[PDB]
Amino acid sequence: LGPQMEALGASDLLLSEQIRVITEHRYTPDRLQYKEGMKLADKIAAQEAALKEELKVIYGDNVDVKHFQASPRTPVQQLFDSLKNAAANKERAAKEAAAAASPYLAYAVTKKQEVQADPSNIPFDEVLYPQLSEELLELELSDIREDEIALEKA
Amino acid sequence: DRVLSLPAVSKNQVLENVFHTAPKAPVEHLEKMVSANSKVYDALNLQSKRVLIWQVKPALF
Amino acid sequence: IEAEAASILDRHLAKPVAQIRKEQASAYASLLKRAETAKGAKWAEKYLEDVKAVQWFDASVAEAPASGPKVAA
Amino acid sequence: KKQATENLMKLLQAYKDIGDAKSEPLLKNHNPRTFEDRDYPVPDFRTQNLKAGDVPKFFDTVISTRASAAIASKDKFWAGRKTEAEAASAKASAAFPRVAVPEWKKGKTVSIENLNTVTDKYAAALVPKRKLALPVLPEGVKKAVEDFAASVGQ
Amino acid sequence: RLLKLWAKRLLVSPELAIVPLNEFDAQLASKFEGISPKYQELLSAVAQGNK
Repeated sequence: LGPQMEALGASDLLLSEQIRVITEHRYTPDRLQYKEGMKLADKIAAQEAALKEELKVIYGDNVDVKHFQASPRTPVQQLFDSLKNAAANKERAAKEAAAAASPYLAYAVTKKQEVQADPSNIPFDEVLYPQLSEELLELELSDIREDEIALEKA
Repeated sequence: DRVLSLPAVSKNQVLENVFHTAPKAPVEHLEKMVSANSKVYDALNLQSKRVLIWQVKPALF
Repeated sequence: IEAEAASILDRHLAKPVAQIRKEQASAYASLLKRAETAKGAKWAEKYLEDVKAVQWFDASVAEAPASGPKVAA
Repeated sequence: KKQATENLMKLLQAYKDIGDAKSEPLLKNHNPRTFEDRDYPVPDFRTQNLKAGDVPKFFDTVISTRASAAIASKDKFWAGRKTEAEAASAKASAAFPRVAVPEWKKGKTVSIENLNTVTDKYAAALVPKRKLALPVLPEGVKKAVEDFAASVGQ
Repeated sequence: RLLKLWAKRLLVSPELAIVPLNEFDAQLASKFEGISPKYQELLSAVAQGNK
């Protein structure tokens, strides 16, 4: 089994770099599912750059994106991460509104920050679209159910 | 031939058909219209430092 | 002149704004350099002296935009 | 272009009405797994005269023919969904709100109390139309609790 | 369940660990006599045990 001795989410590598060593192990490079598996590792590495990008504002540059890919932040941890930069965000907007080029732009950096510092304005896709996040779950659960039917047949 | 009982459409081909277009950000409309209305403020306000009112309707001294 | 300016504008409004700023900075800088190539000519001496008087107009308005340019009175 | 954008917004409304009339899931028709035929007669490799290295290339072309026939069946859904919405965007309403731009009259000037209420309309769309009421503890309550905790010596 | 699947297959038939999982489908053919003999004679001798 080799790389398949540990689950898809339960390694120490990032998920996109774990898909690459499962696919290099299950298939040879001439296969269709090797090509479709290394392409999936690009969609997941695209989601890991987009998760590093929207978490480096809080946790620094050594963000440890593996911890937040495996177990994302709860809505109450998304709250308490906005509140721990809200003093440095309201003071940063006040130093741009002082040095904005015109009093139109100075109101626009304190109206955008007045909306972006409120943690009730963080868009939760599960709150906005409840039927979508229950179908984005059943995309990932039906991919596991197809692996479980293949082992009940075996 | 157990692989022929698996769904032939890949996990990749789901993710490229479900997330086909990069979605439009909510703040992308703000920061594009604000930067374009900052030029409406500049040229057309009467309190801006670069107004067009003195080079369009000149003066009478 | 109304029909020339309306066709000049509608051609210019069909450009993206990044093209406009460098088409105009290329035309402004090429026309400055033609007045700086000409040394000693009276017209080029007066051309660059009016560029310094436009920049006075833009700077005198920036000091008091509800007043306009400041004239000696 | 203004009429093309009103046609596209009326089409995108007609897609949303005839999808919400059928009460269908959001990700169902964009998922090409849902157009895949799992009851297909599934060709036996033992009746196709394969040599030693030829069986994985047989498996790839049975899979890629069945993935292409599910994608091309998804395209035949959406090409038929389009004409169902192109024939209802024709008999439509077209009462859309206009883009908030600052009011500029003919020889007049733009006031900053109108450039700012336009920027209020941009930042009032940054709030999500359904949100979590994530509570920030104010200083008026988080000190009155710390007062009560410091009076009992904690 | 995948770890339990291969647990039974390698408790009964531990020689299956000598043909790798990616190079398995490249062995088959339509007839059993057409199966590639790369691992056939090695699997028969690993199956006979450690002596």
